[PDB]
Amino acid sequence: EATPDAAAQTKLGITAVAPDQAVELRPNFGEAEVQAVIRAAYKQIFGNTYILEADRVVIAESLLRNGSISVREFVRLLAKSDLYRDRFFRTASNNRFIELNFKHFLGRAPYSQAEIG
Amino acid sequence: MKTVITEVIASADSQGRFLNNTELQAANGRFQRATASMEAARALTSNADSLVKGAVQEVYNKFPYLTQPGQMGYGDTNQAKCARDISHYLRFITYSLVAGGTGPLDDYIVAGLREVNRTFNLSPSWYIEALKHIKGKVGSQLSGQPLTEANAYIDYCINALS
Amino acid sequence: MKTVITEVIASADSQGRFLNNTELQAANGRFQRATASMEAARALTSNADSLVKGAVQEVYNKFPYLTQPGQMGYGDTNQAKCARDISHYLRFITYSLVAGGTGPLDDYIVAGLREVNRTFNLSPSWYIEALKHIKGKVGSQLSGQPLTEANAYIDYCINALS
Amino acid sequence: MKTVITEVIASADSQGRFLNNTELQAANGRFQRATASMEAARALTSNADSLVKGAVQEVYNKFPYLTQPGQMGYGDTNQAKCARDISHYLRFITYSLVAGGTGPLDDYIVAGLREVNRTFNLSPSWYIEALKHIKGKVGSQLSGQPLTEANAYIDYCINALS
Amino acid sequence: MKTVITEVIASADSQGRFLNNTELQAANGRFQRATASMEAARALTSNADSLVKGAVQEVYNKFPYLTQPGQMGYGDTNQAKCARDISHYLRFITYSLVAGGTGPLDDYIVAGLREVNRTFNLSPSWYIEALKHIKGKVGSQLSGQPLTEANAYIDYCINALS
Amino acid sequence: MQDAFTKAIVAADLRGSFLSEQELNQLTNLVKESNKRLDAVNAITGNAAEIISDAAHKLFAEQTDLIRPGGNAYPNRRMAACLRDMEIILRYVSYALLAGDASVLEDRCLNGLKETYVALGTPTRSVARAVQLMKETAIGYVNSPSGVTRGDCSALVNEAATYFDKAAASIA
Amino acid sequence: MQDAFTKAIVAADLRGSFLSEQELNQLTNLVKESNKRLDAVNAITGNAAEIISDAAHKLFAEQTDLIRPGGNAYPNRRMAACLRDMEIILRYVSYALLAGDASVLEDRCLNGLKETYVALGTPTRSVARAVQLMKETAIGYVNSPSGVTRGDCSALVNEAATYFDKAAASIA
Amino acid sequence: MQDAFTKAIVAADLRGSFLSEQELNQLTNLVKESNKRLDAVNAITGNAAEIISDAAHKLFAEQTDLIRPGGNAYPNRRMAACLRDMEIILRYVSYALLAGDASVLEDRCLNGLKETYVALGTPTRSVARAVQLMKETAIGYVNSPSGVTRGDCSALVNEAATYFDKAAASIA
Amino acid sequence: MQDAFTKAIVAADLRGSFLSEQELNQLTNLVKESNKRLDAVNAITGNAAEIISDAAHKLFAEQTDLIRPGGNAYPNRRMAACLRDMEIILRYVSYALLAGDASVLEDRCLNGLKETYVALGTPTRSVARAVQLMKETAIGYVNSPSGVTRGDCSALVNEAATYFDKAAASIA
Ligand SMILES: *[C@H](C)[C@H]1/C(=C/c2[nH]c(/C=C3N=C(/C=C4\NC(=O)C(CC)=C4C)C(C)=C\3CCC(=O)O)c(CCC(=O)O)c2C)NC(=O)[C@@H]1C
Ligand SMILES: *[C@H](C)[C@H]1/C(=C/c2[nH]c(/C=C3N=C(/C=C4\NC(=O)C(CC)=C4C)C(C)=C\3CCC(=O)O)c(CCC(=O)O)c2C)NC(=O)[C@@H]1C
Ligand SMILES: *[C@H](C)[C@H]1/C(=C/c2[nH]c(/C=C3N=C(/C=C4\NC(=O)C(CC)=C4C)C(C)=C\3CCC(=O)O)c(CCC(=O)O)c2C)NC(=O)[C@@H]1C
Ligand SMILES: *[C@H](C)[C@H]1/C(=C/c2[nH]c(/C=C3N=C(/C=C4\NC(=O)C(CC)=C4C)C(C)=C\3CCC(=O)O)c(CCC(=O)O)c2C)NC(=O)[C@@H]1C
Ligand SMILES: *[C@H](C)[C@H]1/C(=C/c2[nH]c(/C=C3N=C(/C=C4\NC(=O)C(CC)=C4C)C(C)=C\3CCC(=O)O)c(CCC(=O)O)c2C)NC(=O)[C@@H]1C
Ligand SMILES: *[C@H](C)[C@H]1/C(=C/c2[nH]c(/C=C3N=C(/C=C4\NC(=O)C(CC)=C4C)C(C)=C\3CCC(=O)O)c(CCC(=O)O)c2C)NC(=O)[C@@H]1C
Ligand SMILES: *[C@H](C)[C@H]1/C(=C/c2[nH]c(/C=C3N=C(/C=C4\NC(=O)C(CC)=C4C)C(C)=C\3CCC(=O)O)c(CCC(=O)O)c2C)NC(=O)[C@@H]1C
Ligand SMILES: *[C@H](C)[C@H]1/C(=C/c2[nH]c(/C=C3N=C(/C=C4\NC(=O)C(CC)=C4C)C(C)=C\3CCC(=O)O)c(CCC(=O)O)c2C)NC(=O)[C@@H]1C
Ligand SMILES: *[C@H](C)[C@H]1/C(=C/c2[nH]c(/C=C3N=C(/C=C4\NC(=O)C(CC)=C4C)C(C)=C\3CCC(=O)O)c(CCC(=O)O)c2C)NC(=O)[C@@H]1C
Ligand SMILES: *[C@H](C)[C@H]1/C(=C/c2[nH]c(/C=C3N=C(/C=C4\NC(=O)C(CC)=C4C)C(C)=C\3CCC(=O)O)c(CCC(=O)O)c2C)NC(=O)[C@@H]1C
Ligand SMILES: *[C@H](C)[C@H]1/C(=C/c2[nH]c(/C=C3N=C(/C=C4\NC(=O)C(CC)=C4C)C(C)=C\3CCC(=O)O)c(CCC(=O)O)c2C)NC(=O)[C@@H]1C
Repeated sequence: EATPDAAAQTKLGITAVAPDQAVELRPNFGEAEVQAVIRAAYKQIFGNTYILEADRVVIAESLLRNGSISVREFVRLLAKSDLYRDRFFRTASNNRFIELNFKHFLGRAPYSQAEIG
Repeated sequence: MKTVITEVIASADSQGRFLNNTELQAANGRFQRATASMEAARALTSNADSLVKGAVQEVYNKFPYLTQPGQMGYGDTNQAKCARDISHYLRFITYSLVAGGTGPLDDYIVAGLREVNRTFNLSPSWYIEALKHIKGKVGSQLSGQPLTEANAYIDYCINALS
Repeated sequence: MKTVITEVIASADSQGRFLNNTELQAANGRFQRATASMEAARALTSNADSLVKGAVQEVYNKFPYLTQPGQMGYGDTNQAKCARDISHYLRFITYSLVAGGTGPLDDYIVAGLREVNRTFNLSPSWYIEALKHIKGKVGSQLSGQPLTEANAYIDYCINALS
Repeated sequence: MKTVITEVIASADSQGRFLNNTELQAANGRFQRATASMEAARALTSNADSLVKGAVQEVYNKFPYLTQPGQMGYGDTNQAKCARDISHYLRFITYSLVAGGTGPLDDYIVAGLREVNRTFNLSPSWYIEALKHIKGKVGSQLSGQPLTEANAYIDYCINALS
Repeated sequence: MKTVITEVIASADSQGRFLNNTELQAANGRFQRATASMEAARALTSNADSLVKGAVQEVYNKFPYLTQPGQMGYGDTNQAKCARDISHYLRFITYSLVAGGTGPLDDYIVAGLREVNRTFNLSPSWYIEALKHIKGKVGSQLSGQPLTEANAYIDYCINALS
Repeated sequence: MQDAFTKAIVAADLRGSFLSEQELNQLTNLVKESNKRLDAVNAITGNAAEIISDAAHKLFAEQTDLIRPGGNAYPNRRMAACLRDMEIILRYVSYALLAGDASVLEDRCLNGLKETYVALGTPTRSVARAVQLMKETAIGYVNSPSGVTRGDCSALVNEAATYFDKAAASIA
Repeated sequence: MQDAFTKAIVAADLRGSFLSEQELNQLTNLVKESNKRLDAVNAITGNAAEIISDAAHKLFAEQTDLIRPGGNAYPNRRMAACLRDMEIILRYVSYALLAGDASVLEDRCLNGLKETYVALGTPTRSVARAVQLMKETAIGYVNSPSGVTRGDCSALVNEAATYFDKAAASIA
Repeated sequence: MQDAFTKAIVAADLRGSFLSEQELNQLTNLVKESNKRLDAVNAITGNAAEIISDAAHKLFAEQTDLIRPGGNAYPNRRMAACLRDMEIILRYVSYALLAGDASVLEDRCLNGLKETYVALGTPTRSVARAVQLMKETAIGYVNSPSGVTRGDCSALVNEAATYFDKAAASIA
Repeated sequence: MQDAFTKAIVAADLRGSFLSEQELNQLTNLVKESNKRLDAVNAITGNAAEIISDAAHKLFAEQTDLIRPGGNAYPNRRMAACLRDMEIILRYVSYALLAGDASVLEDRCLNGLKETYVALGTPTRSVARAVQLMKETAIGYVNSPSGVTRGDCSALVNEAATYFDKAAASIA
């Protein structure tokens, strides 16, 4: 009984995310390069939910251009957003919130009940 | 949905603390204002229709060419839609007055406004006139704080549209 | 520092949005309240001293052993401190009334309260009595909303201490 | 700026690996196409002006009311601008043909398009006509692959505008 | 799996945009090249066996001691494996020619190469010779671009092994 | 989130209509009570610490075993949690009371709560008990304050109850 | 990911064999069509905006309720999402068309989609309808271009169809 | 952050004293003006879009080079930023106006703005100009409303000015 | 990033003009060389491992102390870094070579490198040396291939050199 390599991935539809491409902001970044990190960050950090024009956070991503803040600081600004609160936390229970924060902030899920506590 | 009351709860909740005097003060504000707000809503709700007709109409005066054949303003379907739409704007405004926050407006009207409008080639301009015309009429039926409130919300949309 | 006014600004600032009707309603709430708040502060500020004496005193009645030699209540330095401390609590409370938020209290008194108290072996209990005794006196000089306000803040501390 | 060559470099660079056969194949593609692309650019560059006149004009035929007083199309300043703008579109297109990528278009024209247009109340529609009219003219001076290329880029904008 | 076609899709997909001219140019490159690539594969596929024999053999000439008893090259099982392995390398190479990318090589052969080799004490060196010997033979049956392609891929492995 | 007003809106929206005059009169009335409503909340928050403290004492006097080795409130670590939880529930309840709507309470707090407790091995029964103990104490304050203008708060008192009870039920 | 070439490889691999001469000739032929294939894609991408715009209009003329209060396309926010979705589906389809393989479409785009739609309450049937509406319009362009050398694209046209249909089916 | 009230407190704190009666009387009167103060803010926010739109037009009519190739407001991308910035500054100014204190504007926005602009090659002067253009338009509204109770707003108007000017200065 | 084409564009843009006919002819010519250009790159990438290996051996034969205790290439950990670095520089150089522009090399790779090396106590001189050693070996391949159509690559060869040299200089 034979399986193509990457059969395990294609079942479970983890094919896209299994090995996952990293996006890095680089020095003297171009205008298109930054746009791509933003695009990525909003997809991971936010949930794969839809960010409409109104939703976007102008001030945080302006600082990301001109290197005032790093991407780690960009992520922190995104995470403390009416928008992040409105989705995620305000409707969720603390168990569902903490489990969501693991994932968006770090790809893993929570390893144990202690971590939740 | 963003109203005064929901917000203070939210803020309290974030910090993880009981509602203290700070927040109640705020709440109190919302409640005392309500009397005026509520009044305004009763007034708009009643004259709705008349406001709508007047607006739609206006738009056409402002942009005659819309009514010509092969344009968007042309043929009843479109006119019907145009009416419907403005009704909505109004409806929501009333809601917001009563809810005591922009909440209702934000979630129904504003969020996604741009893209919708882009994809169907609705010109913000039009809506705006509608609103303005309205604002002008409302500026007769109301007065004092009731009026003030009505304006605020009406404008809020103008700004969102533009 | 957390007051009504500062918060709404903050919230508006985070979202990146103009202050709309929502927030102003809240602000209106504060400032409306202020009249009562201000009154309360004038009352506490004036009777300060007398309130303090009375409180310190009380504490000793409540916990006689403190005044015995080898204890904390004993020897003037300590008494002086005891006075000073309560003065502070009071001072801040007035501040908070005027500022229209717990802000002043939180940052001066509350933050770090526990650890300070632990390291110097100040028993929360004491402070509490002080406050309670105060509350009781204030419950004569004031009335109606002014009173209500005074209480709120006084309590806020009780809860933080306990 | 996004061209074929820059992209493969970027991708290679991200993974941290040397350019292998995969990428070169791609590059080769860009270079083979260039001959046609370059030809197209020579053709647009030469007829620029004439294309522009024709377009601007068209727009007015399509939207007569623009030329009426108190409108946007009215008074030379505006016409001048209108011309300028279209020139730009064209200019960039040529650039993109030569660069062998949308890059030039994206960064000059497209990024920020919406907001600019909103704030100054430029209707995308207009531009579009301009382009279409152009496309039609270009559809004579060019042929075969050169043509095909020209179209691609022209369209790319239409889609971005709409 | 990394081929030209998959990559451009991927890149397009990440940015969230349609395949525009940029990417198609690249694709075109892959397809034009294919004719040469395909030719090369037909040539290797046919002579497979003979190439394999020759290689295995070579390795032993290069490293006589392997064939001595108590070594790795010694006793048929091992020889069989040795053959098998090289076959694989070849097989994949053909694949990669046809797929028009290193992908097939990367995912089958390269990923995990080191650790496998470490744990079973396969010396990269060996493989390398195999390949080199091959490269030399291929350098007769092929010519011009077909050849060039063949090399590229063969090398790609040499570098990965070393 | 949601509250009394917003809720009514939403309903109205799906009908597609302006708010019914009848419906306004619910809200109009609701406003009038505000002052009462507020004081109620104020009373809870002011007494918070105590409310809990009290309820706890009573809880542990009843179910001695919780605090015995092998029980769920032992050792300290656990005890701490148990206190913390009580408080939270209270906090939310208060929130609801202000909003004039259960929602906030349901969504943040009650949703999933039972199951959590279950997975941990926390005895849901006892939790519920605690909630009630709290309820009674809390009402105590709401209903007997000092320096407040005398009048009837019953309406509010009952709504308070309900919130507590929703909690009790869903946990249990 | 996967595409026509890669796929054939993988098959060959499980047999454990070098590629059949017959099988090469599939790929050889596939190459020859490239040019056609490309133009097809180019046609979609060029007309994208419009394809959608169009389909939408028709979708909403048919299923009036979607745009009525209580429907799934109301209010604005929802409408916007629906438009975005249509675009995404299209985008993928195109990708597939280039690859010469459904896979990409199935995995990234269709995978999970039904369940999502269910959770949201979005009516899968209507979605499917939209997809078809798109299909027809799209083919329209693929099949009727200007300034392209005249010849037969049918083969491609049909494959295009199939992709659209896989979409329709898996959503539905 | 800070505002009029908080500020006075802080001062008092360092002296270590209760608030002076004199000082209260500042705040007492400040309260009285509230209503005016509020309306002022409301006026800006209500007209925001316009204020900017207007200012921009005038800015570009004057400094035509900004919008020519090689200028700082070209191309679109840049233009967009320039608009965005203007707006922000406005937003903060309003905030201050409500607070009754410059602080918020200076700390959040002005501190370091100049240097940024410099590093980018944005001409600080022009920025400042824009800010003034805005100022005038804004005052225009603050000072000429309809359906507000007629009275004297000067006091507020001037304070508004100052805020705008602090901005202009620190940028410039 | 940037490259030869994009660069010329950008220049043209600031003038505000279509591309000069003269300027086109640079690019036109550049295209003609492509095939040569490509092979050059291909040669480096194909031999990468070796290029380095080689250079290293020679580097260490010359500067024995680097590999002695107290030197900068000792112990293993450091040695590893040193190898890695060499490679990187190479990688970039190649990139540049394809682009037809130094930029990529300067901006990602060379910028700041000197100072780093300094802070660590890495002897910049030696680094530079390594880079040259690499250069010569690399050219070796570029310039002496087999199965390539014979012709003149000098033009490319020199440009290659320059890249290596920019590296050497900025490090040194
Ligand atoms: C439009 C033809 C129909 C429609 C669609 C619809 N979708 C949503 C909401 C979502 N749709 C998706 C789907 C996707 N995410 C992806 O990445 C992909 C492609 C890989 C898809 C297709 C998602 C995730 C959402 C949630 C968005 C979010 O997170 O905010 C809605 C809106 C529902 C809502 O209330 O948000 C709609 C309307 N529904 C119709 O009625 C049309 C027939
Ligand atoms: C009136 C000033 C002009 C006009 C309007 C008009 N609108 C549409 C179509 C739509 N308008 C809206 C508006 C809303 N729908 C919502 O759900 C909300 C939020 C509650 C709003 C504000 C929407 C979304 C649509 C698209 C879907 C639909 O079919 O309604 C049209 C038709 C456009 C078309 O392409 O068919 C028109 C014409 N008509 C006039 O006479 C004025 C010019
Ligand atoms: C009064 C009930 C009892 C008492 C008090 C007492 N306090 C101290 C020492 C300190 N008291 C405080 C408290 C504060 N300092 C602050 O900055 C604030 C916030 C504005 C408060 C509330 C602090 C910090 C100290 C530590 C040292 C200091 O004096 O600043 C003492 C001295 C105890 C010691 O040995 O350090 C005493 C005794 N005095 C009495 O008699 C009562 C029992
Ligand atoms: C022509 C179709 C219509 C028209 C045009 C018109 N445009 C403007 C103003 C601007 N147009 C642009 C466009 C660009 N500037 C750029 O930098 C780029 C990208 C490089 C583009 C495409 C911009 C940015 C402006 C604003 C700046 C400026 O106006 O100088 C106007 C002026 C409108 C106003 O000032 O409010 C006009 C009128 N007018 C016509 O005749 C047609 C209807
Ligand atoms: C040939 C040059 C030498 C030789 C080789 C040899 N190989 C093994 C065992 C393995 N070789 C590989 C290599 C691959 N297997 C794969 O799946 C792939 C990817 C497609 C490769 C490249 C593997 C994985 C093994 C280990 C698993 C296995 O049991 O085969 C051996 C046997 C090693 C042992 O210790 O049993 C040998 C000897 N034999 C010779 O004569 C040359 C010296
Ligand atoms: C006290 C009346 C009872 C009690 C409580 C108890 N709880 C835990 C642990 C947790 N309880 C919760 C509570 C919540 N999660 C939420 O999201 C909310 C609403 C926002 C609440 C109220 C959670 C998250 C935990 C798990 C994390 C943790 O372990 O701290 C314990 C500890 C369980 C353990 O075995 O450690 C306890 C003891 N148990 C009793 O004995 C009382 C009847
Ligand atoms: C009900 C549980 C108990 C009670 C309450 C009660 N309160 C009032 C009237 C007022 N109470 C307040 C309190 C506030 N208003 C606010 O804005 C705030 C937060 C900033 C508070 C804390 C106020 C201002 C009023 C109005 C003025 C006044 O004191 O009369 C009443 C009277 C009824 C009414 O206001 O309609 C009552 C009944 N008193 C009881 O009898 C219950 C035990
Ligand atoms: C099919 C839907 C319609 C059609 C297509 C068609 N195309 C060609 C030929 C070519 N089309 C291209 C297009 C490209 N090649 C590329 O490299 C790129 C990306 C940069 C594109 C867009 C090319 C280069 C050719 C070759 C020259 C030519 O234009 O003919 C044909 C001819 C047949 C062939 O095998 O090439 C056809 C039929 N024509 C139709 O009638 C269909 C509706
Ligand atoms: C418009 C009146 C003038 C102008 C503006 C302009 N600014 C930038 C770039 C930036 N502006 C800022 C500033 C802010 N971002 C913030 O978060 C805040 C509040 C703290 C401000 C005020 C920043 C962060 C940037 C850099 C990154 C970005 O683009 O967001 C530009 C663009 C410059 C560029 O190189 O892209 C411009 C055009 N310049 C003019 O021409 C006008 C006179
Ligand atoms: C000043 C810039 C111009 C002006 C203002 C003005 N306003 C009033 C009185 C009031 N204005 C308000 C407005 C609000 N109060 C709030 O709570 C809110 C937010 C929800 C607002 C926006 C109110 C309620 C009053 C009180 C009386 C009233 O019905 O307006 C005055 C009169 C003086 C006063 O302080 O009462 C004035 C002068 N009108 C002008 O003449 C200036 C051009
Ligand atoms: C230069 C350092 C050496 C040299 C180069 C040289 N190459 C050619 C011609 C070609 N080389 C290639 C190479 C590629 N084209 C591709 O698409 C790819 C990537 C997949 C490669 C690797 C090709 C296709 C050609 C054209 C056809 C051919 O048979 O070569 C030449 C000939 C001149 C020309 O530009 O056509 C030359 C001179 N020759 C040397 O002697 C140098 C040492």
